[PDB]
Amino acid sequence: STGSATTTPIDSLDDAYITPVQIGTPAQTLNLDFDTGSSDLWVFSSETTASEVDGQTIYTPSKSTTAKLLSGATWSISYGDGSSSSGDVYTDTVSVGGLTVTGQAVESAKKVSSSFTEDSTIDGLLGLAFSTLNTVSPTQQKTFFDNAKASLDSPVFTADLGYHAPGTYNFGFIDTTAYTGSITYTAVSTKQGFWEWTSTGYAVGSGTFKSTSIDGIADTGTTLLYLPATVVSAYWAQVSGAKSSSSVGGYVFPCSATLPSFTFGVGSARIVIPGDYIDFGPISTGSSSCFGGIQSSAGIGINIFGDVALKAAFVVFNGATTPTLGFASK
Repeated sequence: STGSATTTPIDSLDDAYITPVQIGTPAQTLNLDFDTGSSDLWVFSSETTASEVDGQTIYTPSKSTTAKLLSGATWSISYGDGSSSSGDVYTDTVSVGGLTVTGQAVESAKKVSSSFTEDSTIDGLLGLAFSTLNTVSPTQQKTFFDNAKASLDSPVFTADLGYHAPGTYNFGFIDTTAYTGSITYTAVSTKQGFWEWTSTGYAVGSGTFKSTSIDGIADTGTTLLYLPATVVSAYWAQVSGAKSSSSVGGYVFPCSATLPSFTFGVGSARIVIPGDYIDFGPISTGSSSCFGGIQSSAGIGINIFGDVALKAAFVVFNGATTPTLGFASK
């Protein structure tokens, strides 16, 4: 089997991407944030504290003839941005782009933190990291991809995120029309539960490539590109007036600037992020200070190849017995 679904930016900055997902019988369609950096499929629901719902579409398990309470199971998750959610668990039928999994754990939120409530466009998350990170207790649950894998024509999914435009998540096949050149595959460590890999270096603008190993994670659920402070300083030094602002929380730059590109290495291959992809707009409405799309990971503990990086590539998440990642230009 295969599946193919369009993913759409939630706003004009590409802060996140939403993909329609059918849950239950009859189908209830929710727009979920596909997140290769976590492993829980959770949704706003009829169980979510009412004051914490503000415009999201909810899953109502009592209206699904295939929903079953997973007795005794609870979940609770905290994300790197400080947001969180928790609740109980149902199993139900879940379909993405024509690919159907029966018995998928659908984690129903009883509580969500303020950032989730405040974002009316995201009805929940669909985790695509390794199932070892799934938070369901006392019986850990499998991701949608893990449950689908055996049925897929090939045990892969691909992320093709757009810049200020829709893109595609495919399951079970590699669309050879969706990228240019060849796909370069690189090794993955699953030891932390992430799609963790090692970039071979970087360049800023038309500058020379610096060969250096950068371990990080391919994370569709993180907006920006978080890299070591040395790399980030070298990038922003090429932008007149750019500075790191403790009060804003990262590098800012004059909105009048034209940003240089940023290149990252995948083996001997190179992925070029155009400068425009690194502009996240005014820090507050009407400001002439703009927020940068490349930020230091120094306070995180891990480097994160988020959407800024991934949207410059066609990315293969290869879930073969030994997982690997593939990157192609597009």
